Amino acid sequence: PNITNLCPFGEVFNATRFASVYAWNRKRISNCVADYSVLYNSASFSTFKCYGVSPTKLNDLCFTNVYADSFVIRGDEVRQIAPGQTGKIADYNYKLPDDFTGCVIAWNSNNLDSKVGGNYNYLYRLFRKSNLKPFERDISTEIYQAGSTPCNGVEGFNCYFPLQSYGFQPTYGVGYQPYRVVVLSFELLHAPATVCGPKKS
Amino acid sequence: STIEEQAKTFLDKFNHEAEDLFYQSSLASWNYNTNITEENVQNMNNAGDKWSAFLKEQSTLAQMYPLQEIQNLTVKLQLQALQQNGSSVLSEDKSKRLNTILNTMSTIYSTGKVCNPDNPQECLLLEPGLNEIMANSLDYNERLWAWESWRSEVGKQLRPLYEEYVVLKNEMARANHYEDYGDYWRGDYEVNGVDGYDYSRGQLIEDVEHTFEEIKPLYEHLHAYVRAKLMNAYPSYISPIGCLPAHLLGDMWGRFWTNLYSLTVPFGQKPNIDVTDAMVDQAWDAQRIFKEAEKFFVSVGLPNMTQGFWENSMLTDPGNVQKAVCHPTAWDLGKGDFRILMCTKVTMDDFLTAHHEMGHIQYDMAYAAQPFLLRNGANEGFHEAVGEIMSLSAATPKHLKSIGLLSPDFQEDNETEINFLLKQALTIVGTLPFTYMLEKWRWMVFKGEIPKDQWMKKWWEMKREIVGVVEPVPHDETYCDPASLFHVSNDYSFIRYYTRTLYQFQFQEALCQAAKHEGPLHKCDISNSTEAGQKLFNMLRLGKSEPWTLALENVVGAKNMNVRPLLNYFEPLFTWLKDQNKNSFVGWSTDWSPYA
Ligand SMILES: *[C@@H]1O[C@H](CO)[C@@H](O)[C@H](O)[C@H]1NC(C)=O
Ligand SMILES: *[C@@H]1O[C@H](CO)[C@@H](O)[C@H](O)[C@H]1NC(C)=O
Ligand SMILES: *[C@@H]1O[C@H](CO)[C@@H](O)[C@H](O)[C@H]1NC(C)=O
Ligand SMILES: *[C@@H]1O[C@H](CO)[C@@H](O)[C@H](O)[C@H]1NC(C)=O
Ligand SMILES: *[C@@H]1O[C@H](CO)[C@@H](O)[C@H](O)[C@H]1NC(C)=O
Repeated sequence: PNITNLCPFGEVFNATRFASVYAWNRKRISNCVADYSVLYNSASFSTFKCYGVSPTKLNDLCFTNVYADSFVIRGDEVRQIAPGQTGKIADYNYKLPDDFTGCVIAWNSNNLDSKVGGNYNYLYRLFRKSNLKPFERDISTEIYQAGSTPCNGVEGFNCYFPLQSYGFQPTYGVGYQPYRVVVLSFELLHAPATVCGPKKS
Repeated sequence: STIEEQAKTFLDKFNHEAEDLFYQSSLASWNYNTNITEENVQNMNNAGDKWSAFLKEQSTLAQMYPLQEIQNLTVKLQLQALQQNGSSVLSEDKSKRLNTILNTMSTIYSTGKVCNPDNPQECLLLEPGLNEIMANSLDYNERLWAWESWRSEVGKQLRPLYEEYVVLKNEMARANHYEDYGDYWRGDYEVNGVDGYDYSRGQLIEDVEHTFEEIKPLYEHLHAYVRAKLMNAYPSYISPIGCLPAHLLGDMWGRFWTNLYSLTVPFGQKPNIDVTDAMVDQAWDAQRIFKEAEKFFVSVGLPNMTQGFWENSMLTDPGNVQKAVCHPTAWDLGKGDFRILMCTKVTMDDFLTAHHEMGHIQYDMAYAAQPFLLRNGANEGFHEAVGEIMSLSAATPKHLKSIGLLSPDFQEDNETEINFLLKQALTIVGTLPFTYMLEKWRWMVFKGEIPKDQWMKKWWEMKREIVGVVEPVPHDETYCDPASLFHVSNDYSFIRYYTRTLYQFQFQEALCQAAKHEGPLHKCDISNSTEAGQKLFNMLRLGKSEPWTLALENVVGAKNMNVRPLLNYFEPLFTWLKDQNKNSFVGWSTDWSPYA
């Protein structure tokens, strides 16, 4: 048949403003056809790792649920967004499971997200009592109690605000420039699968 | 639960906020320096005041974490720089007076003019002025006039100011549990808490003397040869036995003897290395200069420059109205932003300066993975020595013939090496007695061994004893002659230049033994050898995370500063000078024989 009603990957990838990594957006994708080969053929993506598939298996295998998680990080912790890594974003902001079956897509966004006075709107969580579970989200702004003394909500010598701002100025070096990262999760449940690759007529 | 986890969280918070505010301050300073505008001055003042207030607040919070419960040495190294009270230990009145004193030192030193007494019609500043007449003119009387005029004016301006400065700095150091402010300057070389590698700050004044007592015969032969050669331009003014008059040394303070090379060249008929006419005939550019420097760096195995460096550096005079400070400065703004501010001409000296500043940039990029407190040289001499390695390597005929700049059939015989080593001596071993004397005088002044009424007598006595220079006319305590230099008037430590000049030859000998160069050290090029680059990068990458003794031992195998590579570098020049001074009076006694 003809191919129409594709998945809105252009809604996710080409968005005007992405979310920060402490409050990453998660979008459920279902009941549509997705062209991953179009994403691979685009040379603009500086980082494209897939951890349980190849783009050929992306085209040839149908899936039930596709979750697109989007956030902005720096270039240095792009390698942190991976299964089994240990690091500040991976511990306190966005944890991937060890048996992850999906793709991690990252590209530089210095020409959109950076501004000359500093884009302080992109936050990240610096301190947390415990590490996150895989795909956990925590938008709480609880004051981190690093010592035995109670915080009672106020700032102190051992009570710190857990969120810190990225600078994101255009004169930053590579590794400090903002990188928009989209993470796709593929999994199979006990449900009728509906998302699958395009068909050559 | 414990102290160390709280200290580590506090250090992480300080690292992130300090990187942000330090990037703001460094960007404001860059925008001031490449673009002289009063709005940029106000912006740079506001950024510096914000960073200073932030550093004072985090220094206040750092005292709550005691050091003696911390077992991790990196946490101790990051926290000791925060726990220093600095000038904040004084009262507000005394701190404000000290800051005002430092500012008026800066404004008095910056605003000196060279107008003739009874002829005030026209004159310039120091930089278009005193440098030209002191460097290029061969006349005795006008050099004496410029020397006496500048030193008398800045002495009468700066004499009581320096006395209040030394009193206030001694009070600030004694309040900060140091013995004196000279002892506070020696705190940069202090290493504690590492057994075997401990280096007391009182051992530095032993090691400097122990190295200088083996410098001294070479400097005596160099001084004897210079004094013998200077008779040709000044026949009656100087004596064959006594010391040199001060205003004949080709520099306003005698710090660098580089300008005396044209008067004291051994073989003027030999074609010396110039590579400037050949550079301009090949039609080079500043971009070509820095690209050839970057090609030299990747031959050793160092990583190349970022694209932001090429798009953000100012390598050429920007235009008509956009005035800038033309001094060569390498800039590490942090967060991967590295850039060079140095105006260029088609010159061999600008090529070597580009190598120097790119070496400083590579040293800054090397410790980028370190936390913010450890993003510094292991001591104050390392960061200046790493550029001098590149300056020594790029000046060799082997590197110039490799890049196609020098003629391929240029013959490197004996005379063309001796006259180059003499220029390197006038650059390097000439600054050693002046540097050691000046820092010894400052250490004795800050210690309190010299009263007010004996400053100039002891200074000129140690100049005659160590440097072998007599004053042209007698001077008294109404002047303050050493304070005429930039570094002493602007509260800079000056012992960095001695340690730079020994660490550069220790590093050069280590890398040339790593690069398997079988020839002499002065002809050695450390280019094209990855095995030298890895040894270099292993100490470049440490930053302040390791003691400077351990980082030194990583490359040269010795955990103390050593002087033998400097001696064996100048070994053919030393043998030629020993065979030259067969009949001249080698060395000197302290004397007033040329001028009483
Ligand atoms: C995003 O924008 C580019 C350029 O306009 C376009 O070619 C592309 O199809 C858009 N969508 C995706 C998913 O890349
Ligand atoms: C340099 O300063 C002048 C002073 O107003 C300003 O107009 C100019 O834009 C500045 N240059 C740059 C590159 O910003
Ligand atoms: C000091 O702390 C850092 C950061 O936690 C750690 O990597 C390092 O191993 C510690 N050093 C020692 C000697 O425990
Ligand atoms: C630096 O060197 C690498 C490897 O040689 C190269 O891929 C890169 O393009 C170079 N970058 C610049 C700015 O020369
Ligand atoms: C360094 O290696 C390059 C690559 O072969 C060569 O062109 C150059 O002449 C070498 N330099 C020296 C000094 O041998």
